Amino acid sequence: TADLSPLLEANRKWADECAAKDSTYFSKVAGSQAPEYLYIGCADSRVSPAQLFNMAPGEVFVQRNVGNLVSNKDLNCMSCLEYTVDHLKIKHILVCGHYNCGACKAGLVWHPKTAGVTNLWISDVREVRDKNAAKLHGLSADDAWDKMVELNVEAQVFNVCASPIVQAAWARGQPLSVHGIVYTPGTGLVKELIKPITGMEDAGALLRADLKQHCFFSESLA
Amino acid sequence: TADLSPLLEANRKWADECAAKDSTYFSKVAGSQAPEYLYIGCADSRVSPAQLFNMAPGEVFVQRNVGNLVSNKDLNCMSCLEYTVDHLKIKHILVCGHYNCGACKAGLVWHPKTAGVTNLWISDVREVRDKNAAKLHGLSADDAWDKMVELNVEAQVFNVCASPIVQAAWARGQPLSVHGIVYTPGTGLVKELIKPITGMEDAGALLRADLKQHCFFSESLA
Amino acid sequence: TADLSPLLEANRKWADECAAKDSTYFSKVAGSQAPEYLYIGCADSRVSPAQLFNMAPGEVFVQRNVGNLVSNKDLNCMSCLEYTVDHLKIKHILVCGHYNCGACKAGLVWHPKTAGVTNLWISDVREVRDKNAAKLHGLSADDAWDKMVELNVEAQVFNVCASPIVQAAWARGQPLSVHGIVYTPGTGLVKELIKPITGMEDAGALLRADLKQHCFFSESLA
Amino acid sequence: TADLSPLLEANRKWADECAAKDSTYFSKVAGSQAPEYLYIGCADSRVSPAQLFNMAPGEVFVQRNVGNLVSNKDLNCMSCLEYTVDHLKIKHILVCGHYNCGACKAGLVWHPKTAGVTNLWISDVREVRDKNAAKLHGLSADDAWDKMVELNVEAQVFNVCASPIVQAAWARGQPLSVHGIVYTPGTGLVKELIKPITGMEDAGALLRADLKQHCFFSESLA
Ligand SMILES: [Zn+2]
Ligand SMILES: [Zn+2]
Ligand SMILES: [Zn+2]
Ligand SMILES: [Zn+2]
Repeated sequence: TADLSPLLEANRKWADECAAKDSTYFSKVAGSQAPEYLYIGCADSRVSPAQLFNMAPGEVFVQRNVGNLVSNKDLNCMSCLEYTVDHLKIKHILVCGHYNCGACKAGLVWHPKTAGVTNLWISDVREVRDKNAAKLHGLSADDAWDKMVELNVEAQVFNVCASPIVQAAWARGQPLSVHGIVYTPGTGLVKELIKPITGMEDAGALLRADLKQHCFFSESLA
Repeated sequence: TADLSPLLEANRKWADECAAKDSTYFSKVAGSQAPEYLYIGCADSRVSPAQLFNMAPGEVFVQRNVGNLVSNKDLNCMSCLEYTVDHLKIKHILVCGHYNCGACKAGLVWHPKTAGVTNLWISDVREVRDKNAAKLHGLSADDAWDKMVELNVEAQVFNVCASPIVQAAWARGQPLSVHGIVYTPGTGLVKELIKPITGMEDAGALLRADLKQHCFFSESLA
Repeated sequence: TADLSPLLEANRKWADECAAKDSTYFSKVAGSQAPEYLYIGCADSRVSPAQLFNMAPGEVFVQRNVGNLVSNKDLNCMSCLEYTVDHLKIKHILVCGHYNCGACKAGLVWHPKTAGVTNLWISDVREVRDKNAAKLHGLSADDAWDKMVELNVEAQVFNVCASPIVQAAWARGQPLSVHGIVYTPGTGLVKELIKPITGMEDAGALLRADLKQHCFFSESLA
Repeated sequence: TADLSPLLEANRKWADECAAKDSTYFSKVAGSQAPEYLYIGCADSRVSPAQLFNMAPGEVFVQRNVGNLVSNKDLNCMSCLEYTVDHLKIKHILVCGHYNCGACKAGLVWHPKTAGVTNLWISDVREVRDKNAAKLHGLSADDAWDKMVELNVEAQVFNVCASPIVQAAWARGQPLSVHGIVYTPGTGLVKELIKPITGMEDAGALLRADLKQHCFFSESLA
């Protein structure tokens, strides 16, 4: 009843088909990786980056968590960021939200009293919600959900950009761009939400919060 | 400069092909998910559970982090576990490690003084390594790398079974199986390193460390 | 070289004096505790709640961290909160900040690129600062340092009231008050910066940010 | 009923008494701190470092948490460590456990299934327990409790020593010692458990786990 056979057989079939189509498909990545992309996205079973962009092994390094959240104080996510930017030298960071995201719904409707770890974890979503409350007032449930997904994509794009890892990379002239994308599970389609950010100049143009003010706040003091 | 167009063309072409084959491929998961697997594996760019098991949207809920580590005190991993076991009622947890894993190499060689967050992050791999000194000392750096991989997988499976989430699911008679599997980037195949675990008895048989003593420790006192 | 003898002499001399004064000073708390206060304040070496409130062993349960920060996703602070509210049934939570706090200075001036863990840790202070730009921009670096302190205290009080722990205690009618106080290392005095908060109504009156909307956000939708 | 008056009045009385005894007691630390000690200890209301060593403001920088736990992946504790060692340049680190510690009891007797954050948090204690299970088998409840306190003091002393912050400090010849102490709440007395550790040489002599093996594991590979 709890038996892995269908899955190993499926992996078997999959590996032959790929090895037939091309002889070096697997062996060329046997002993290193040089991906050009880090993807950060939701753990949601409908959203598989390698599958949805049709990539081959070695192309995209992946963080997936509930809500596609990025925070300087989550060492799980930050270590995906530091290792890829500093050691593997990836060139592009994809931050991907999706519609129908359960975390973003929970972020709207759950009472903070709710027990367990998921409720602790989605605190970041409540913080995006509260900052943008005027954009969400008097929308319909389904409408506010959709807006919450998009607002969350933008906040997280901001946190990637404001992260020590990225700020440092840019400061030593390493090329690195950050992309805000969103996925529709019901159609299989990706849409670009935020045009490429390649440094501070771009972020000043594309982000609604002010990255420059965030990085250089003390210049405003007398 | 850093345009996403080729990724977007590839996604559109992919989404098209899939829906032409099966017209409800996407639409049937437009408004919910009911995966049966939670998968915990490595952020590594050569290891996509969706594509190596050939699964479709809505089948596997995925956590990916550096070194496929499971810890009670990582809210990021733990909320994936809580949400999939308590809300989505998944049935199987695949804990997957892989040969040539950079995190298991670093855990063998880096000096704890090393700066940055990946070094903090991989302390769990040092702890598994230290407990297992006698199985690793004196192997070639290469044989020990492969041994570290396997030991880590086994340690993480124990962490899954010992977690508050899996423990509470079991105690209330919710069916839930845990699996240790390892993947070879050079061949695209998955071996089952540890046979299915469905509760406390299976665990006594299948794991080197003692889960019953861990959970009911006060019984070995007086 | 680095002998502890003078600390040990001082401890023995102290313990002696106290028990000579009151012979059950220690022995009455030998086997349990029943403090009425949880105190959350700064790791700073000039701020000891026990001695500035002149309290004896068994009266105040203490969390101290860099910048007196309270977050749902810090298991270290949260377990102090959970254990004291749910197991010891404390009655009052003192959230205490202090002038000349290094963490609130760093949060004003450091560039997010700065290396190391204190910089990650103090992201919460940047977030309070960014929300409050209009109260800080253009003050002298010194007036703004003092303003940051107060704003942080107020933010942390809100975090305490908004936490799952305090929310659940309140909803089950457990009496629990939250207090904002700030301390002046130069004078040894404590001012009460925010008046007692004992539940949702007091909070509506006493805090700038909106706790009711935060907790019952889905009501402002349709 | 929820009223801070007794406490402010008490702080008032305390501040005058100290200002009378010495005119510069407070004012000498108004605008900086130069403590020689970081103390890491339990949040338990019976254990107040400034009070128990009879210290004046500015003498001891303090982390307090449930169980006096030190972990590379807790940024609360690590940021107390990094800021004090790197910025303030403290000379001595005190790691203090105490008997009758509730965390260490919970670490022995709780089942992992237990809900809430404290149970997540004390996972470190279960990990010390399991590693030392042979030392705890067939002792009486009260006996195993006492032993668990002492074992935990030694593990945490080890984690301070093995931490990136300390390893790095020692590696650039910064003087820094680490001390394992324990406190008896029922007597007010401290006892030195582990003699001063000032570098690797000392740790090889005083610690039961092998710090050198932990730091230089790869030297053992062929
Ligand atoms: Zn989602
Ligand atoms: Zn890996
Ligand atoms: Zn401070
Ligand atoms: Zn304790």
